Amino acid sequence: GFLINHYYLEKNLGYTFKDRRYLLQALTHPSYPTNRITGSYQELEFIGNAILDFLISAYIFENNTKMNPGALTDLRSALVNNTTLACICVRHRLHFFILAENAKLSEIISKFVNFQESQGHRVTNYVNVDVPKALGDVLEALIAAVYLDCRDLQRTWEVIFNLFEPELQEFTRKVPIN
Amino acid sequence: EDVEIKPRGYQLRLVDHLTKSNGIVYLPTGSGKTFVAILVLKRFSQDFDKPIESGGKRALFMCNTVELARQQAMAVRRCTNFKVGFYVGEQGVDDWTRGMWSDEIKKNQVLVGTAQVFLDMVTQTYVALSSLSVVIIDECHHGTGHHPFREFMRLFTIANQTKLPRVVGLTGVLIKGNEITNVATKLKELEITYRGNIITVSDTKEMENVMLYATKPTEVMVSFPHQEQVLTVTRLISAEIEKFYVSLDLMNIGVQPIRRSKSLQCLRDPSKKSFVKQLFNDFLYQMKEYGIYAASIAIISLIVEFDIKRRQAETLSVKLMHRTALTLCEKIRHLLVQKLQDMTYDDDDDNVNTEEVIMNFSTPKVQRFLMSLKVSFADKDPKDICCLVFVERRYTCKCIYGLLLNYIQSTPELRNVLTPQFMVGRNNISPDFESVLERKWQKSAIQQFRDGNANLMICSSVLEEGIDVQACNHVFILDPVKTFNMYVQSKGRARTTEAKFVLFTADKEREKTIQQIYQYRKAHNDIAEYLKDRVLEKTEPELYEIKGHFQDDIDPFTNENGAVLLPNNALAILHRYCQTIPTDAFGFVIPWFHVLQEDERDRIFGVSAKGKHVISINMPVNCMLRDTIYSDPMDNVKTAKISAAFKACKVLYSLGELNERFVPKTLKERVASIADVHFEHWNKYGDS
Amino acid sequence: ANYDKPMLVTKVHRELTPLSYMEKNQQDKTYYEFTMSKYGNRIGDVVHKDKFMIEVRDLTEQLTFYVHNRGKFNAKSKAKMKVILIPELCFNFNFPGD
Amino acid sequence: IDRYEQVSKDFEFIKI
Amino acid sequence: GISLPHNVLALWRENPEFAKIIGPHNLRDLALGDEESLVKGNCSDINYNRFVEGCRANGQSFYAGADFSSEVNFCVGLVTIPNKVIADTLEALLGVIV
RNA sequence: GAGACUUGGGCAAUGUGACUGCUGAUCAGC
RNA sequence: GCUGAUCAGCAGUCACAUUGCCCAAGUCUCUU
Repeated sequence: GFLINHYYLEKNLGYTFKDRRYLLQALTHPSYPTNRITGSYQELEFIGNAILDFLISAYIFENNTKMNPGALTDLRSALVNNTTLACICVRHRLHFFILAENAKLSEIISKFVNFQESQGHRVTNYVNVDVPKALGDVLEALIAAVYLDCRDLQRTWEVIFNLFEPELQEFTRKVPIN
Repeated sequence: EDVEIKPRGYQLRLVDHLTKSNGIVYLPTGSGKTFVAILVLKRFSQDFDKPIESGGKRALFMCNTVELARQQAMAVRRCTNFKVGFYVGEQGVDDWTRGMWSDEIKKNQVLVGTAQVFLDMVTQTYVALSSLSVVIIDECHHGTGHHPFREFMRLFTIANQTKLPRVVGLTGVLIKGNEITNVATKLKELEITYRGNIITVSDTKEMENVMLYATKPTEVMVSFPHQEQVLTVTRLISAEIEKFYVSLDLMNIGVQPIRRSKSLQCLRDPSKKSFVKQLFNDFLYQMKEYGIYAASIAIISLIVEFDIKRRQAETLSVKLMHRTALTLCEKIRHLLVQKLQDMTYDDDDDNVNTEEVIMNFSTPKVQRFLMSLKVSFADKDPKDICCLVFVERRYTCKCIYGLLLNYIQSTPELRNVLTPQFMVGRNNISPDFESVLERKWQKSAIQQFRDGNANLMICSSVLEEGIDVQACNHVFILDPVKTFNMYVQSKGRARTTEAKFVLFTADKEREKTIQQIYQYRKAHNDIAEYLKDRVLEKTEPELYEIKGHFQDDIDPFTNENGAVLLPNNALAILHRYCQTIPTDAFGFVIPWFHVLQEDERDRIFGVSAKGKHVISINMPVNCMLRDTIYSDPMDNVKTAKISAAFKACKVLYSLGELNERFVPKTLKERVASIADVHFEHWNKYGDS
Repeated sequence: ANYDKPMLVTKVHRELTPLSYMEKNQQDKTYYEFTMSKYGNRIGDVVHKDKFMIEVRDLTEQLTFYVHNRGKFNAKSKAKMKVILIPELCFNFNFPGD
Repeated sequence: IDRYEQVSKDFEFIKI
Repeated sequence: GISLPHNVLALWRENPEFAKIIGPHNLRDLALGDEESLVKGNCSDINYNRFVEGCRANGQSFYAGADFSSEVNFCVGLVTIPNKVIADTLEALLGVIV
């Protein structure tokens, strides 16, 4: 009942769930009142942040052996940035399924997605518009829910790589330095 | 021939009676009522210096409002050799640890602050009632129902009975509302709420000595003709406001929090729409009551308020809402200004034209008020007059202040004598008519009145109580008097010799208000004679009636540590905890209170809750509580709400979210509970 | 009137009388009907309608005369407002004006 | 109506 | 020919410690009637006691430590003059003599 | 911004105290 | 037919004790 357009979300994310309560917990913002069977996504995004960070670091450590550690850590910090996660979440149309009931949050989300459509979902220079942290948080929680459903870090890495491939390929050519 | 004031005979008698048996002193407002408090404080100062761990004691001066607490702290500081602390919510007292309170009492001998601060301080075991030598409660008539004064007094029924402090109650009026019939019952109830009987002066020498600071102002009535007919521009404005309300009901701002009535029976509009509706209805009231010119000032006040709201608004739709409201206000202002200007054919002299339009464009109430003002202060010295004007509504203060500014800069005789000023209660209205983003004027209205810069005070029930103001020659009660305490206490503002107390009453309402004032005078006479004639040897209520006074409500909860969870603080503790769980700006949601229907109540509680109210509470998603706490079957909705909050707080304490002092656990405590498990190796290196 | 300030009468116009046309800008308006239309609800009526009338001039409200009152007074316009009053409608002190 | 009815100036402070 | 009441003047001038607490608000309490002002010459006993207690209570109210001299000096004849004014008037006397 | 407290006015719905309109029953008098 | 007494039903009015909504004023605390 709560999950509308379930197939669209699963296809865009690239994973087909076996237990859907993980997905529900992943999409549930704390301001949503009508979900009384699962908690908010904070618990999931806590785990997902660390999982995604480790997998990104492992990939860049294994493949990007040419760049010195000062550049390796810059690439790592850019790939796990909240703005990058927000841009990826918008680009894959995961913001449609966020369960929230705040007005200001929705206004910021709509303004940000409108600005991103101007750039064609390309990561601009670290973006004059407020970026909602909830988008990055729900993406991290989605990764965590994908892991917990399958209990396989290899499948989780497949999902993460499919999501991040443009940004992984681009940021391995130039290192965002500020 | 001396500067220092000596205590009088009646003050010494009051102190002698108080030091042996606690009680309430009922004296007219003035320097007599505070000097006796200072003397009582000085009497119980034997154990001030010795620290608490060595058997020391402290004193407590507990006030009703924050500004009164500041004034009393300053008075005790400047009149005694002790050192006093000021403890109110503005200090951020909520996040004070145990040590920051221990050293705080260690420094200051006398503690002055609002009732809630000390209630929270005692209920969290930061001090014990055995640690205080004396407690002083000023304006003790406020202690009824669930006011924090009565809640604090409730803590006396639980603690050790042989270590109780002295309670001293200061008041200038004993009754609060209109329950003026059967004075004896109310007085006995008040004497049971505290732990003593009322004392007041009764010797003729004592009364004459009291009258050297109290004064009985002469009180007069100024009748004016009331009329009902209204102008056509008023009809146009009302039609415009009706059309705007119809449009506003479909404004379609973002999703808003659900607002319901006090007892949750009926739904309500979102507060953002309620604010607009409230302002416009208030404007219509001012237009109906005081005339077209008063509406002209009121519409500027509304322009300012909606501009401030529009700038402070965060959503685009709310900004559009305020833009539409501002546009309607501007149309109304243009209509009123056109109506005012369509008279100027009378003459060219603008200075008298302003007075002419003001007197022609105002109801007889405003005209009679202005004429009484003019004949009262025709050509006097601005230093020779000091007057107050009491009006009911908040925006009436600003409206009358603007009208008086324009009128004063219109009359040759009042131009250099009257300096109007205004102040209102909490949720202060903007004191400007220009909506500028910032102004360099800083001095407050009450400070200006005190310093002599202003002599015409337009206040709304704010200066009736608490705030120290100098003696006032005239006190104009422009609006009808409503309550016994307001009459008695505003009558006490005209404390100067031969002071004038003026009442403005409509012709159709003269008999009603005369009968009401006669009733108030009779009630005062009954209070005086009941205090005089009653003789009692025990002079303190006994234990059985004291226990019977507090036993109606839900019994409190105490743990092994001594902390008390008062059922009337349950809602506050619940919402305060819910304000700490979110970890985002947009993650804040309060508990959802839901009243159970008949079928659901019968399904859950069975027939044991037939004819009684029950309240179910749903906590937010982040909290550990997800069990829908159910209140006990109570008589009415308010008690059921209190019961549900009480049960939720008890469950939170059992789950460890309340840190054995019934306040939400902070992060430092959470990591301190783990330091010895995960960071044990730190101790060999002298770090924690 | 709302102007309760005292003032000095300069001369009495024996040839003048109520119901006379206002000399400037109000020839269609007489002293009597203008008085009734302006404060008639306050005075009710005027007695001795055929008797004389008075012309008054105002006094300054100042009390310090050491400094020059320099300004563009437009003295002709200042003297333009000539005031003609009904005697019984104005309270009379016995105190000399000079 | 178009005008609020004017009041007289002969009001006094009746004692209550 | 007009002055403050005689007894309050005696108290004011003949008590230097007590002369620094009388203010305009304490002067408002001296609302003398016709008889006191015209024949008797000074305030009555009740008025005097009320006034003096009001002045004494200034030591504990928010008026404690205030300087009322700037608004009550003219009652007792005192005035404050800058040192520069004294110097220039000495030199001006020299100048007129020269 | 939320939550809570005391007080007053207006209105409506329950009880209870008194009276009135009207009708019936029982009873006295005519 | 006429009046009183008792009693029941209903409607209207008056007061009080509850309850509920709307509005007004004042107060406190939490939090940015």
